[PDB]
Formats: sequence, structure tokens, C-alpha cells
Amino acid sequence: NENFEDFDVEHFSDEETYEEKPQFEQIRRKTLKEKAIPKDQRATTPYMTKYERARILGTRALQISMNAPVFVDLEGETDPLRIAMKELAEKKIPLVIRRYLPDGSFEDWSVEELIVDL
Amino acid sequence: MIVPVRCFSCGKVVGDKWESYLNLLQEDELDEGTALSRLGLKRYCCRRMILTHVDLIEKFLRYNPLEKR
Amino acid sequence: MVQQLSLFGSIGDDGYDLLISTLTTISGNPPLLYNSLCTVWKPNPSYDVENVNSRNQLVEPNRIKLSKEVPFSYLIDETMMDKPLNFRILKSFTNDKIPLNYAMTRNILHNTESCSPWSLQISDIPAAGNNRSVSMQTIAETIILSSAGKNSSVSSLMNGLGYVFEFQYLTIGVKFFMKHGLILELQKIWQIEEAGNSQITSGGFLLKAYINVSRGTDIDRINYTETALMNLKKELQGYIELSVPDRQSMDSRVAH
Amino acid sequence: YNVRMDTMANILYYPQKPLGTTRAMEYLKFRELPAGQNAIVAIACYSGYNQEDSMIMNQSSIDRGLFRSLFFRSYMDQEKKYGMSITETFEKPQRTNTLRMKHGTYDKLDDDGLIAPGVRVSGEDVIIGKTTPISPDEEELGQRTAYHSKRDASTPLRSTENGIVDQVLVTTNQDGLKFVKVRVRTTKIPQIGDKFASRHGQKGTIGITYRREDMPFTAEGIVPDLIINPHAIPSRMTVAHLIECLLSKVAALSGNEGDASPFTDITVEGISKLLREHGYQSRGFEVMYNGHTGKKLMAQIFFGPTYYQRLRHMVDDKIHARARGPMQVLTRQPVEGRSRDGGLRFGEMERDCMIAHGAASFLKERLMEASDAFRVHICGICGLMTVIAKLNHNQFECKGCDNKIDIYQIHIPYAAKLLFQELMAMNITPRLYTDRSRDF
Amino acid sequence: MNAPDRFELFLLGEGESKLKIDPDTKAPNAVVITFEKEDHTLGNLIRAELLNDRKVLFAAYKVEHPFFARFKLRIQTTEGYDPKDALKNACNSIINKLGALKTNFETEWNLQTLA
Amino acid sequence: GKSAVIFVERATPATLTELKDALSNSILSVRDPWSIDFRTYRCSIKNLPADVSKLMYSITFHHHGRQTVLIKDNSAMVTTAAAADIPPALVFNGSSTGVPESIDTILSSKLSNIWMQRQLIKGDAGETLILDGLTVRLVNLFSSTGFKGLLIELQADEAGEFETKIAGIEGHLAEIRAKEYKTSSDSLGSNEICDLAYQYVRALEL
Amino acid sequence: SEGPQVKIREASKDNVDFILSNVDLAMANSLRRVMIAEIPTLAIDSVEVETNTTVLADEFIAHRLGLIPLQSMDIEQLEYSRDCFCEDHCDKCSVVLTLQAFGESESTTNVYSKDLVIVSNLMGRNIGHPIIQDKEGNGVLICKLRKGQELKLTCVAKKGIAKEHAKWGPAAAIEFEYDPWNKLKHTDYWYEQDSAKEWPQSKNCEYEDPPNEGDPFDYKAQADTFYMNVESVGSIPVDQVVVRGIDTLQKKVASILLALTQMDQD
Amino acid sequence: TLKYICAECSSKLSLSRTDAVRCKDCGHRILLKARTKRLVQFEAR
Amino acid sequence: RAEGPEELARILQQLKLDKIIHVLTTMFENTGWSCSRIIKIDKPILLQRDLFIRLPHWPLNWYLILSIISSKTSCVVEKRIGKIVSQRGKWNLKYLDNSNVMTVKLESITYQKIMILQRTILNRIINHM
Ligand SMILES: [Mg+2]
Ligand SMILES: [Zn+2]
Ligand SMILES: [Zn+2]
Ligand SMILES: [Zn+2]
Ligand SMILES: [Zn+2]
Ligand SMILES: [Zn+2]
Repeated sequence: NENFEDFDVEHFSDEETYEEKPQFEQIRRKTLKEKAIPKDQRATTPYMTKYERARILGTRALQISMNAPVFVDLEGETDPLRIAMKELAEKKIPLVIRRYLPDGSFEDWSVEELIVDL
Repeated sequence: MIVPVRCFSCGKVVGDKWESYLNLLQEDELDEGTALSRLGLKRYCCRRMILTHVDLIEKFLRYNPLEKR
Repeated sequence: MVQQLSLFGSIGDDGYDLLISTLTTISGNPPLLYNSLCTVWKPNPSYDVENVNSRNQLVEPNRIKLSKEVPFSYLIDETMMDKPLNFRILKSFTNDKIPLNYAMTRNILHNTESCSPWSLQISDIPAAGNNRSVSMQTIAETIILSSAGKNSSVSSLMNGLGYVFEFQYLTIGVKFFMKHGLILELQKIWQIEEAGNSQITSGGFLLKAYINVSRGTDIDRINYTETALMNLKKELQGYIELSVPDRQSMDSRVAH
Repeated sequence: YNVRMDTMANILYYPQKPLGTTRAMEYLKFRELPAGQNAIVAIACYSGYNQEDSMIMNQSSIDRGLFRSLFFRSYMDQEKKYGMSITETFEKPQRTNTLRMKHGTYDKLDDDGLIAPGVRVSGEDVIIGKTTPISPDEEELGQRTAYHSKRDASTPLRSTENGIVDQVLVTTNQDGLKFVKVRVRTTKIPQIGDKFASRHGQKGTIGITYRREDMPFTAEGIVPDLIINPHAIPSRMTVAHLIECLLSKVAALSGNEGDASPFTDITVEGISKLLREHGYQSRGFEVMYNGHTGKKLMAQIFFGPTYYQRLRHMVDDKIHARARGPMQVLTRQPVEGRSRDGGLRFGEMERDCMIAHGAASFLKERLMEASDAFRVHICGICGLMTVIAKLNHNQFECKGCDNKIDIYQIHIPYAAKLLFQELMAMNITPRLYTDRSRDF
Repeated sequence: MNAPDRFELFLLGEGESKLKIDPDTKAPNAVVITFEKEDHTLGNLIRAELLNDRKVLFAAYKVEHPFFARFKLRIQTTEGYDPKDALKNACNSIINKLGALKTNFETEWNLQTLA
Repeated sequence: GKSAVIFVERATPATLTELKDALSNSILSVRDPWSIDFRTYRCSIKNLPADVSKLMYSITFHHHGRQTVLIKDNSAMVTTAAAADIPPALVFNGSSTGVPESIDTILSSKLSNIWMQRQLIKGDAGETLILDGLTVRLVNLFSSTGFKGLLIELQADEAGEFETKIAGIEGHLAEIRAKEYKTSSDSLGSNEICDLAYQYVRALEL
Repeated sequence: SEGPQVKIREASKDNVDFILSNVDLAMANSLRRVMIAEIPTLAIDSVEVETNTTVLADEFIAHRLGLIPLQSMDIEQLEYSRDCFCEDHCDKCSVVLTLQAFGESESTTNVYSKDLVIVSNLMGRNIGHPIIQDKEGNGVLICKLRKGQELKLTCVAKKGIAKEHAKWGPAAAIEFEYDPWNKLKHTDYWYEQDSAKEWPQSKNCEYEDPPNEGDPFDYKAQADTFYMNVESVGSIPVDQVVVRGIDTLQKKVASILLALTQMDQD
Repeated sequence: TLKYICAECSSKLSLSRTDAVRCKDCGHRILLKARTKRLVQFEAR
Repeated sequence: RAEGPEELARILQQLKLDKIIHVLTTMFENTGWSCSRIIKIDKPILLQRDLFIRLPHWPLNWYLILSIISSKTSCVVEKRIGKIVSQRGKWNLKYLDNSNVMTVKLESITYQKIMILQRTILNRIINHM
């Protein structure tokens, strides 16, 4: 065992403190074709979020690292993430984002039409 | 435990000066500063090697040897 | 570091000339008679070695082999001077009788000054990846140009490396440099021993279709040569069966 | 300590009694058995490598024995008689007749199964060889034969540790069973990451080590053994550290021991007068020169000896990494502890930080592909994991539902599977389904 | 455990050269020279004595990390003056100065008769 | 012809150009630069008996068409790695594999459990100077710790009058204040390249 | 001659005090650094212990033995062991010493560096002898033995520089000072009431003219006239410390020239 | 067979496997294994 | 590979002077004069080139300095006598004779004048001490 006087705080261990005080629809149904919000009435932002950017870059890099076809010309680029960022720079990623609204409905936004402002 | 060979800071050899330091202490009745200056330790880096040394080896030498020839 | 993509097969002695005609039609090149005396050297058993090497990786003891082209005057039994040196010579070589006895090979090895050129080859076991349809093997090759000194004999030279002589064999065959850089050998194999020569390929020819590629990382080149080898197997399909031999057969490492 | 075979022991090579000393520590025998070294300490922002309680310690001084220490670890082992034939034996095991030998070497052992004192040991090397008999004619691990009449119960060295076998002690316990104790000696040379503290709560680790020619130097050629940062001083209000350095400078020059007892009438002005009498600036500042270029530093540096202690927290006893390793028997998660090649806790509030970052796939990878990824089969009828799967025969069946065509495989943590099976033990059905039933 | 050996502070490893010269694209007629297995001892000397050259517009050295015994020396000269020749002249003048210093120290030490 | 090898063990790093300007009036022309690395392998057998040496010297001339010579107990191994200088018989019969590897790579890759490399002396960026019926090849040798010594290689087309040329080069080396060179002209038994490598071995040993 | 000028103030067996004039600050500091770190010296590098019944640890004794100063006059004539063709060490690249001390006396038996005995063949060189400086003739106190304790070991002394390990340093402490009157204003003096009286004058202030306190600051003046005191450990004489430091710095600069010329012709 | 030393008598003793671990001169039941006869190399840094 | 007409004119003039250099050095090397190509000087005092010819039977580090000067019209050669030494890989004219220099026309140098020059040069070198 060990015997050290340097006090190290036991993390994730609030159960000692817990035990000290123990007493005191209308528009869409099922999974039909109605669930997709059509393109003309999509109400979400046309900007591609930081999470959308991170997951598109990760997915595209995972594909490029698994010998997917690359739709941009390489300038000697080797890292799949940098190839993915070059594809995202000139909008050659053939993916879409299914943005789930809280009621289960979704909008399909293509990566091509989303604006990369960040 | 036993006197270091070299001063830690500068590297002047102080291991040869320990018994002369003890002799300047006990049979010449000098104080420790004049004894250190007599041996040529003029930097306090060298003076603290001999001045602060605790010579624990003879405490280790009071025990009987484990392997006796 | 040459990778050797190779396929192997066997024919009988009776079907030799038909195969020569067939591969002459396929290649467009006439067969060329060739020979090579291969001497295989194992590490010295009296020497205590380490499983590790200079690096911290484990290394198994491997037999290494030297080869050279014996002149064909040493392989004619005073009956075939009139017959020209072509593919018809191998029809006569059926039994164990070869003019190259053990003593002439010892004269070759012990050089009884300067030595003939040799070819030192080190080959590991072929790859175990079961996605390749040809036997892919790695051969570490170098060329011993010459020698000198009081111990210029290649036997003493190989003893200098810590290697002792284990066995040797003589192979005589005909080979075709085909299209797309494919070499197709068709060889007999005799083992040379003190008790007498022994024909390993008894009453038949060992067939070896190999392509040598310099770079093992050129996966495009590897796939190109593999497709060429599978093509050659496809024209020869039905007549002769070419297949990947067992990797345990091509393992030259010393077992213990 | 040489005749004491303690479990752990740390011994400095060159203990130094403090230059600044208390009248009280005479009775504590602190000048007889000291616990530190008077290091020449510069308080300077030298290279930025002593920031945030780091320190720059002289590599040349380290080479000459500054804060070098001995480390002794004793290993205990005994042979115990469980029954008649099931008894342990101190001997050198052989791979021919002993099962589950450790992959570390056994060549350093002798015929008694013990390594001789003086022999250098490396990591995971066997120092005590012990064998226990086993039941004959079994079939375990494939490499089991009738020759293997024993199994290896040997004691290896710690995987990260290495050193010299210092003393091996054979004796019998109270029960009369022979038991051995093996002491291994190694030296901890100070390096980047070793924790050092003064006598004032000013703990710190070595940020970097410079050699003597790169250290700043005074006009006398004195270089520090230790550069600490000025920013450690004002917020902590450790004036006694500065007074210790001044008094130790005066004591080292005058050849005395400074009386640093608390409630005496010893002032900074008297120590400054004594320091000025020795030809130094009275407040301890010295004009030092940059070691890289030789130019005078525009700021003068507080300089002088200070008693520093080497603390027991070495970085090499704390450095730990694991890519893959052993798993626990129960949860099939990575084990705990760097001694057992364990894994690092990815706790609940680390998971909360990854949730706040929005990294869902990294969180999934930590909880599944980094700890415990289990494939289990469930049927579509009942959500329970009671599906008998024969993947070689490609046959699936859930008894009760009696279905063989409605089986799904899912990837859950093994802790989740254990939780669900424990809930089934509590007569609760945690039925898992792969399709929704109600709207959002 | 992770501490590097102390000899590759001054020993060239396998397949590395003492100097390597890369052209610097920020300024015209400027190069960056990486000195392997050196430290501030040579760098400060070369840089401060390159600055005595009237045809050297820029001379600076830096040890990017104390862990690695190397430094980068950037030299920019006037047009028509190759910085390699600036380095040659700088090193040659340092050689001459050190030789004169050595001979002067021999003469002055031989003048001492109390040793 | 015949070759001899002079290795000034202790010369200044600038002795090479000092020796070059010593032969200012004798150089007719300058040919392409040359180089050489000198390797030494120690046998790693735990139990070697007597009457066998543990040292093997690998000498790789970057001139003479990229050729490596191995010396052990006065026995040579002229070994090549270029594809151009393979004999056509060795590549025709399939004994060779088209392109060979350097024997140094074989010893450091597939023979490291017997022989490990100990010392590497890379004498690089040498020069070739042509005297009157003579070829001096100057190079500066380099161990791990910087400079090692000046290496001079003498080569003549003929061999009838060669020792006088050696005496002349020795006199020129004495003229530039270098008296403790280790000359070597010992042959084996006898190729030119193997004898040159043996002369290198005796020059670099003391 | 024209160039750097040296005026030796004090010369001793283990100390030289000289004034280094007509020289740049970089050259003086590089010389100081080379003397501290880059001069080759002989020191015990590997200790093979045969018998050790002392109270000191084996590697304790080995670290003490490495720090023993050994004679290094002919350390040029020795070779680096990594540059030598021998397997571990030989007479061409190492000096083999031995130490066999036994406690046959009733009192404690001190083990000195004078008990180190050279067993290798020096071939007439002047290296390997332990340095004795004190009047008693004993060397550095290596160990102490009570009755019955034995210490039998073999040392191999190899050459190195202080960059590899500080046991190879011959330079002790090197004093170094320029501008003792702060006429260049490279220091801004910390003070409480008056910087002139709170800061003691150095001993080198007597060798320069004090400032006139009314004259303007000389912005054109550079740093020269360096006051250096070199102290020898004992391995080499202190003048040889200075001379070998100048030679080592010269050799480094010549190596830079060599590298530049080799890649110039390629 | 293997050399052992008693804790306080410091007399070298040879013990086989069947022999009980005791000193023939002292009877003190603590014995120390002898130091190895092989030479051990210490790098003096 | 000449882009502009001025570039081709410079290449043509360089070809002219290099042809003169080649014919002179072949003349002297066929005679037996060991002409040197390992020596370069910053300036030997239009576009001009210099030849450093020597015959190894008259004192060391001395050469016959041949300087040609070339133009579109008129091209002559300067016969100078000088002493060149090699110091640390650098060639320096330790002596030059700029006084007794004669400039013969290019269309007049033959093998007979080369014979006369060979019989004269050794005396010229001897008289320069
Ligand atoms: Mg903290
Ligand atoms: Zn000191
Ligand atoms: Zn079910
Ligand atoms: Zn089951
Ligand atoms: Zn040696
Ligand atoms: Zn006893």
C-alpha cells in the first residue's frame, strides 16, 4: 500500500457528501414521408455549425483514410483531415446534414448549400 | 555520509581537505571560519561543503561487518 | 530489397517438349538453357548466439545460400559435344547421373586465388496475408564479385561469417523471359552429396514463374505483377496447374 | 539502515546540516541525521523555465552529487504448506516442467531460487523463484503436457524499477516455514519532475536542468545550484526564506551556523551588517552575468545558500502510460494502478467536460473503444440478452420467445451488460429495443 | 528513464551534418544555417563577430529549445555578398583572433617566473 | 598498377588543402570528388574460441563503382551493390535478383545477431588530383567525434617505378610538418581493390 | 602582437589571474564556457567492483571515483573509447586503475586516491596519476574501512568533456568581470538610499579610472578589458586550462569552416 | 553448495537444500546469501 | 537556348573568345606546355580571358600569363610573366611583370614563335631574381 501526507482529492467521490445528507402530434405522426421538412420551408440556419463542421470533417477524413474518392485536386496533401478541409473549402463534400427538430422532424441540408462562416 | 569529493556548485576538490579541517579544529583550536580559510576555501559554495558536512560514515562503521574476511 | 512474386507447378518428363513449344508460342522467345550451383549455408551450431540482434528485436537463425553459373563443359558427360546447347539437352538428364560430382564442387568451393562471382541470397518465409493469390517472398541479395588473401576460398570466407556448409544442389533448366518482365523457369534439381548425386525432381520438371520487383511499397506495381501472374495462370489453366506453395516449405530458417 | 530490511528506504548520499538552524533542532538530532542539502539558490526569472513553482537546478551540480539519493526496496516471499503435497518451494524454475512462467528472465537466479547480492537487475526480472505443484493430466492454454508438474509462483521485480541486489536474507518465520527477503538498491539522480521543497512550504519540481556554463554566474565564478522564481515570494509572504538565505550566506562566509530560532532578537539589519562586513551587498544581491552571452544582467540577483529538501515524489515513480493492458475480472475494464499496468480514470466530470465541448463521438470512443466494447445479442420480442448465439454455425435462438429470425446484435459497455444482468438478478427486466414506440 | 544520453550534446548522429543552409524567403540575400551539436558558446561568438562586418545587414542566432543542442543562425548581407562568404570571413577572423590570443598568453605566461 | 596508402593520424583539419598547395606545380588536372565510409564489425558470439578474430572491417569505396570489401584475418570479399557491374551470367540464370543490396545492409539487418557495427569512419567530399603519372586522392576522415585524421590514397597506372613516388609524397608530407603518418603498401598474397582495402586496414590500425 | 592582449596579474599552481583586453564580450564568454565545459580531461568512467564489504554502496563509491581528479597532461595522446577499435577499452584509449584496500588495522582505515594504482601500460604518457594537492600526500578520501572490511575494484579512466559529465571539468570556478565601475551601465544598481555606498567596490575597480560624475554617458563604448581568474581542479595546470580552452574554441571554429567548405564544393 | 553468512557471527556457511537454515556456530536463524563472485560494472557517472 | 538577340550576341562573343582560348591551349599542350585549369584569378589586368601556361623545367610557382582580349573587331593576346602561389586554396599573384609586356597579334602566333617563346621563357624567369 501507500502512506502519503500529500492530500490528493478523491475525484468523482461526492457520494460521501451525498450520504452525509440523505434526508430533507398535430402536423406529423409515425414515420411517414411527412417527417422531412421540404426544402422551400426549411427554417433552420443556413450556416453550418461548429459541430456540423467537426463531424463533416471527421466523416470525410475517415472516408479519405479508407480510400474514398477525392473530388478535389491534391497539392501534395497527405493528411486526410487536411484533404477534408480542402474539400470543405471549395464545397466538394457529397454529404448532407439531417438536422433533427425536437419533435422528430428533420431538415436535410446539403454540405454544399450550407455556409461555412466560422 | 562521507565528505564529497567536489564542491557541488563549482567543482573544486574538497574531499582531500576534510581530515586537515578536522585537524585544524581539534589540535589547533581554530574556529571554523579560519580553518576553512586556511584550507583555501574562499567561495562560500566551497565553504558550505566542508562546514555543513555531517560525516556519518563512522556511525556506519560502529556496526560489525556483515562479511568478515 | 527484392520482393519475389512467384507461382509454382510441376510437369512430367514426357510433357516437357510440348510445354516448350507451348511457351515458345506464348512468349515469342525461344527457351534458353541455364544452370546454377546453389550451396546453402547454415549458422555454426558450435557458436552460442542470441535470439535478439544488435537491435532489441528477436531474430531467428536463417540459412543463406550462394549461387553461381557452372560452365556447361562441367555438365556434359562426353556424349553431347555434337549436340548444341539448347532445350533438347534436358531430355537426356533423367537419372541421377550428372558429371558434376562432389569433388568438383569442393574444388569450386575451395578454389583449388581469386574466386568466381557468386550471389548471396537471404530469403525469409513468405507473407501470411491471405489476400494475395501469389507466393510473395522477400529476398535479400548481394553479389560477391571476387576474393583474395590466404583464405580466399569461399568456404573459409563463409566460415568467417559464422556460417557452416549444410548442403548444396545443382539445378539445370530452361527459362523464358516473357512479356511484361515475367521470368518462367523450368528446371531439374539434383542434390550433390558424398554418397552420390540424387535427382530431387525425379522424372519431372519443377516449374517456377516469378517476377522480381525492387520496391515492396509500390502497391500499384505489386498488383500489376500479381495480375500478370494470374493472367499467365489463366492461359495455362487446364493444361498445367500453377498454385501458391505452402509457406512452411519456403521457410529457410533453422528449426530447433 | 544497512542492516534494516525496510520495505522502502530513501537515503541521501550527502546529508548536510543546515546553515540556518534552530536552537530546538539540537535536541531533535537534526544536525546529526539531516534531511536536505544547502544549495546555492538564486532567485531569478532566468529563462522562464522556473515559472509557476518550477525550478532550474544545475546539471553540473547534479553530476557532482547534489540531491542524489539511494533507494532500497525489500521484497518479501515465503513458501507455505497448504497441505501435504501442495507446498511451495524456493527453486529455479525451468520452462520444460513448470507452467505459466513469467516472460522475464530467470538466468540471474541461483539453485536455491534466489539471486545473489551484487547482481544488477532490470525491469520484470525474477528475483525470487518459487514453484507450487499442480494436478497432473490437465488441458490448459494448449501448451500443457505431463512434464509440467509445477506452476510458477515466482516474484519478479517491479516493471519500472531496476537496480542492484543489495542483500538477500534467508530465514524462517514463526511457523518454521522458510521465507526470504531481497533488498534491491538503486539511485535516484535528480531530473526534470523531481519534487523539491525548501523549509518554508515552497515546494516545486525541476523545470529544467542547465549546465554550469549556461547558468548565470557572479563575478566570483559562483553559479547557483537552484534558480527559483521571484513570483513565488510575494503572494506567499515567505520572508523567512529570504532571511534564511541571507543568514546562511553570512554563516557560510563566517564559518558559523546561523541561529534561526523564531523568537530571538536577531534582525535582518544585523545580518545585513555582517554580510556587508564580508564585502557583499548587505541585502544579499549580487551582480550576476548571463551565462549564454557573458553580459551583466541589468537586475541584480538575490543569491546565497538555502536549505532544500528532496521530496519522495519522483516523476519516474509517477510516470504512467497504457495503450492496452489487463482488464478486471468483473467489469472487464482497465485495471487500477501503474504497478499493474492500469488505465486512467475517465471520470464522470471529465465526461461532463466532453459533453460541454460537444464531442459526442470522442465520448463514445472513450467509453466504448477505450474501455470495454462488448457485442451482445438480443431478440426483437423480449429485450433481454438471453439469446444463444453460435456464430460458427450461424445459429441464434432465444428460448421462451422461441424465435431464430428476430435477433439483433448491439455494442454496449461490458459494465452495461453487467448492470442489466444484475438487474435481472433483482427480478427487473431491462428490455432493450431497437425501435421507437412513441412520438418525440 | 527518458533522459537522453549526454554525448549527443556534441556528437553528430548517423546521417546528420554539422551545418545545413536553407535560403530564407522573408528577406533577399538571406540564409538560415542550423548548427548541429552546438550551443550558445559558438552561436554568440559567430553572431557577435559577424556584426563587425560592414556588409552584414542582419546576424542573429537562437537556441529554440535547450533540450536539443542546436541553434539556427540567420545571416543577411548586402547585395553581391554571399552570406556563406560572410560566415567564412567571420570564422577566419575568429581563428586569427584566437591564435593571437593564444600566442600572447604563451608570452605573458612565460614572463611569469613565480609559477 | 600498384597502390599505397598514407594515413596521417595526427594532422590539422586544414592539412588537406595544405598538402594540396604543396603539390601546386605537380597537379595536372582535378577529376570528380570521391568519398569512402569505413565500417568495423565486432563478432557478438558469446563463446568464441582462440585462433579467430572478432574484428571485421567493411570498406566501401564510393569510387570504383560502389564496391564494398570485407577484411578479416587477411581475407577479402569484393562485394558490389550496383546493378550495372553484376556479371551477366549471374543475372541470366536467376541466381541474382536483378538489383542487389549492399552487404553492409545485410550485416546490419539480417546478420546483426552475429556482427554489430562498432565504428563508422565517413571520409566524405574528398578530391582527386593527378600528378605526373600518378593519382593522389585526398580525403579527411571522420569518426563519431569529429576529425580523425588525413587519409591519402596513392594510385599509379604502372608499377615499375612506384616506391620513388611514395618517397616523394612522404617528403612532401614532411615538408608540411607531418612526420608521424602511417604509410602502408602491403598487398594480399591479388586484385587492386582488395589490396587497396587491406592497405586501408593497415593504415587505420595501430 | 595586434589582437587580444593578456596581462597576467597573479599566477599560481592552481590559479591564474589575468586581464583580457582588446577583445569582444562574446569571445571572452565563449572562452569561459569552453574552459568550463569543452576541454578534454581524464576521469574514471567505469568501475568494476570485485569485493565491497564497506559501509558505502557500490555506485556511491563509483560516483566518488569518477570525481577523483586524474592527471591529464597527455590527454591529447589518449583517444576516445568510442573512436577506438577495441571492444571496451585498451591502452590506446583508456587508463586502467585498480584499488585494493583492506581493513587490517584495529582503527578505521582511510582509503585515499593515492591508493589508486595504474595497471595499464601508459606507453610513456603523462596521464592517469591521481592529483595530490595537500601537504599530507594522501589524495581525496574515497572510503573508510573498519577491521575486516575489504574494497577490491578496478577503474577504467576514459577521456571526456564536462558537457558529458562534470567529472571531466578541469576549470573549477572561473571568475569573470568587466566594467567594474558600471561605466557601460549594463547594471541598474538596486539601492535603498545610495547605490554608491550600498554596493561594495570590486577589487578590479583599482585597475580602471573611476567616472567623473559630470561627464556624459559614453554610448559608443563597448565591453572590453575582462578580468578573469581561472582556477584549476588539478588535472591540468591552469595555464594549460586557458591554452587548451583557446585551442578547443579554435578547433570548433575550424570545424565550422571545414563543414562550410565541404558543402561549398558539393 | 551455496555460500551463506550468519547474521552476527559472519562465518561463511554452505547449505544444501535438505539442511535447515541455521548457523552451525551461532544457531541464529537469519542467514545472508553471499555476494556474487562475478564482476559487476558500475558506470561512474 | 538564347532568348534575346543581345543574349545571342554575348554567347557569340563568348564562343569567339573560348575558341581563341581553346586554339591557344591546344597549341601549347600539343607543344608540351602544361596549361593549368585549376587556377582562377579575380582580375589579371570588352570581355577578356586569361591562360596560365607552364612547362615543368623552369622554377616553381612561375607561369607565363597569357591574357587575350576579344571584341567584334580586333583581338590580340598579352604575354605577361608572373609568379603565382597557392595559399590555403587561394591563388595569388606574388609577382607580375607589367613593364616588359609585348602584345602580338592573334593572326601571327605560330609554332615557331612558340619555339622562340620556350627558348626565351626560362631566361626571362631566371632574370626575375
Ligand atoms: Mg499544485
Ligand atoms: Zn565551490
Ligand atoms: Zn426473447
Ligand atoms: Zn455461453
Ligand atoms: Zn581502445
Ligand atoms: Zn553465526
